[PDB]
Amino acid sequence: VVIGIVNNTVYDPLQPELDSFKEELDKYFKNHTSP
Amino acid sequence: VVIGIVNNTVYDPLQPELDSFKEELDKYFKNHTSP
Amino acid sequence: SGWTFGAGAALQIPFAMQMAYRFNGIGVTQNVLYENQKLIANQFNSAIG
Ligand SMILES: *[C@@H]1O[C@H](CO)[C@@H](O[C@@H]2O[C@H](CO)[C@@H](O[C@@H]3O[C@H](CO)[C@@H](O)[C@H](O)[C@@H]3O)[C@H](O)[C@H]2NC(C)=O)[C@H](O)[C@H]1NC(C)=O
Ligand SMILES: *[C@@H]1O[C@H](CO)[C@@H](O[C@@H]2O[C@H](CO)[C@@H](O)[C@H](O)[C@H]2NC(C)=O)[C@H](O)[C@H]1NC(C)=O
Ligand SMILES: *[C@@H]1O[C@H](CO)[C@@H](O)[C@H](O)[C@H]1NC(C)=O
Ligand SMILES: *[C@@H]1O[C@H](CO)[C@@H](O)[C@H](O)[C@H]1NC(C)=O
Repeated sequence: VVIGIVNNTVYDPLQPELDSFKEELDKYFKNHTSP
Repeated sequence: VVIGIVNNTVYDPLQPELDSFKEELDKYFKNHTSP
Repeated sequence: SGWTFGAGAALQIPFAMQMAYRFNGIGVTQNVLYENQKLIANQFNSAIG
C-alpha cells in the first residue's frame, strides 16, 4: 500500500550478536558433534 | 577527539541477557561435553 | 522546499514526503499518512474547492 517503496535489507543488531554467537554456539556444537 | 572524555565500563544489558544465558548455554555444553 | 527556505538556502523535498514531517510534529507517527495518502489527498482537494 505504500507508494514508491524500494528494495533493500535490514540488518538485525542482534544478527552480528548472534552470527558471532549462534555460530559460536554452532562452533561449540561442532566441538562435540564430529567426535 | 572529544575533550574531557573519561574512562569507565559501559554495562550493556545485552550481555546479562546473554551472559546469564551463557551461564546456561555453556552450562548445557559443559553438561553435554562432560559425559 | 518545505519550510527550510526561510532560514538559508532552499532545499527541495518531495511534497508527499514533506507532509509526513508535519504530522510528525503534531504527535501522530508518519505511517498514518502513507497508508492513507489517497484518502487524505481526496479530502484536501475537495476542501479547497
Ligand atoms: C522487491 O523484491 C520482491 C521480491 O523479493 C519483488 O516482488 C516480486 O515481484 C515479482 C514481479 O515481477 C513477482 O512476480 C510475479 O509472480 C506472480 C505469481 O505469483 C506472477 O503472476 C506475476 O506475473 C509476476 O511474475 C514476485 O512474485 C514478487 N515476489 C514475491 C515473493 O511475491 C518486488 O517486485 C521488488 N520490488 C521492486 C520495486 O523491485
Ligand atoms: C583510559 O584508558 C585508555 C586505555 O588504556 C588509556 O590509554 C592508555 O593509557 C596508558 C597509561 O595508563 C598508556 O600507557 C597507553 O599508551 C594508553 N593507550 C593509548 C592507545 O593511548 C588512557 O590513558 C585512560 N585515561 C584515563 C583518564 O584513565
Ligand atoms: C572444545 O571443548 C573443549 C572441552 O571439551 C575445550 O577445551 C575447547 O576449548 C573447546 N573448543 C573451543 C574452540 O573452544
Ligand atoms: C544435565 O543433563 C541431564 C540430561 O542430559 C539432565 O538430567 C540434567 O538436569 C542436566 N543438568 C543441568 C544442571 O541442567
